[PDB]
Amino acid sequence: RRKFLIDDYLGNYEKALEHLSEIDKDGNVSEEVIDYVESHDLYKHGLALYRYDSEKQNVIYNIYAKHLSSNQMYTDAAVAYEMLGKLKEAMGAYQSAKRWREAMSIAVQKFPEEVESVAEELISSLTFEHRYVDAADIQLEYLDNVKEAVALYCKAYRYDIASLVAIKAKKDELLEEVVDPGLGEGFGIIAEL
Amino acid sequence: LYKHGLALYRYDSEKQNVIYNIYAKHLSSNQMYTDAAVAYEMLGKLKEAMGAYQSAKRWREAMSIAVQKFPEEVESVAEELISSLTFEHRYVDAADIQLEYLDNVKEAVALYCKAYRYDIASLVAIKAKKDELLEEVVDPGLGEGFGIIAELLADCKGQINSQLRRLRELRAKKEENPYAFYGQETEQADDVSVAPSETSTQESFFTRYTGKTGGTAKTGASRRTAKNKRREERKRARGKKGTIYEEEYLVQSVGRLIERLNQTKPDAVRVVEGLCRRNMREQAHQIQKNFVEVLDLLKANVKEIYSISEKDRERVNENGEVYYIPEIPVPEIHDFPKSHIVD
Repeated sequence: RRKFLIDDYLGNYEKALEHLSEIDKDGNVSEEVIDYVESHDLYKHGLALYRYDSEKQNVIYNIYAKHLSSNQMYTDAAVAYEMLGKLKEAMGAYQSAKRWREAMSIAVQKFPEEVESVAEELISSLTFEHRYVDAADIQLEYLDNVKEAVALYCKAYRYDIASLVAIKAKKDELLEEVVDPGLGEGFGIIAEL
Repeated sequence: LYKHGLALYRYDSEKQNVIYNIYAKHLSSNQMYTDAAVAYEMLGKLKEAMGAYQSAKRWREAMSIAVQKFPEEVESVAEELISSLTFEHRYVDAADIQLEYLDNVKEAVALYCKAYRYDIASLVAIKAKKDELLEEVVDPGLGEGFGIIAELLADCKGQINSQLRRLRELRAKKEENPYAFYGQETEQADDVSVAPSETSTQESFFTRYTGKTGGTAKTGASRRTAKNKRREERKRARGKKGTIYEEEYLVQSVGRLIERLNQTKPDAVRVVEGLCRRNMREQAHQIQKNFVEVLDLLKANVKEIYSISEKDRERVNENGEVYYIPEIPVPEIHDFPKSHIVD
């Protein structure tokens, strides 16, 4: 305790934490340590110190994931929840990271009830992201709409795989429906630019 | 003749069909296959279109017209194209065909192992609706890809360690002799094995040699009896490094290094995240740590890694002038977007 206080007064936060952790030999982590690291944002030393205790290391994983999800960045939160599970939070981090495939795999392997709602959220993201390639992919494979998938194919300037998808639904009308109109629009926009 | 048939017969939609057919035949006879593939289809015959697509790398449209015309051999054509894709190193297309056209997805997972994309690998695995398929086909695949990338990064780590030395000797079989007035000595793809100047690279082929320097061996001052640039002072008491090495050899070695590092960086981070997701944080840490170590080793050395394009002619000086041509003709490294969880 004296060593922790000494390292606090000089501001030596890392020393304070690496000497406070050792006060208790129990497998149950303390709450002073988590309060300190939350107040000072030094979880890096938490995971640089507890490479031994898996359970307490996972506690630090949890708090770090919360911190990263809060402040800026998201795939960190998801890959950290990967150990803790944190199912809904993991899904949220993945879909806020625009990582459709991993989140939807977790959904179909865990939640057979919200499989398409997350697909709706991902298609909204990709339409806002203007990433019509994965938008078309999740539309055809998960939303199961060949017409909309080909529409996104034309949006992303893709026609060859659009022809693939039109063939896949045994629908050659799609060319006269979207593909030929899409190519006409492409000609228009290239002329405009 | 087609030149007399593309001027006066230029706008005869029916005659121009045969004109384009013969032009496509001639262009195929000109060892070209892409424009020939696009030119083989005004008439409306699509078997020739598939035949040209075989050599035109337009797989998808070939399989499409095949299944529209002869859907019985489509699996055979898919296998025939997977053969090339395995040869031509485009494993992702073969994996997509295997998982979509063909029945099995595990072989597509294996081809995913050849491209380092574990997100889609697990996606197409859980497409079979079983989480044990992870440990069945992608977790072993992830371990294998981990081993492959780890060994490749070990090779690159050895490369950066060796190039930091004057003799380039930090591996098992790399060594160069002092005062050898020629010899590029880059007989390996990644400079893993190099023989002395009197044995290595005496052939006329110098892979990844010219595309790293803005100069050549054409000495305008007639020095070295027009030998390869920067071979004058190959002593081991130089005291410093950079443009005093075999400058072309040094920059081509480091250009291969930076190319490997940059190309692996997306794959490297992909594998790092894949290993992190599989509760084996320790190897993700190890891979990222080795990656950051080699990056840090390269960070302080490009400041001296330098070669001069067309001003070196038996130069007595070690580094030549201070800095004449910029750091763009010589190789340069990029930053690394590390994760935050393996630390």
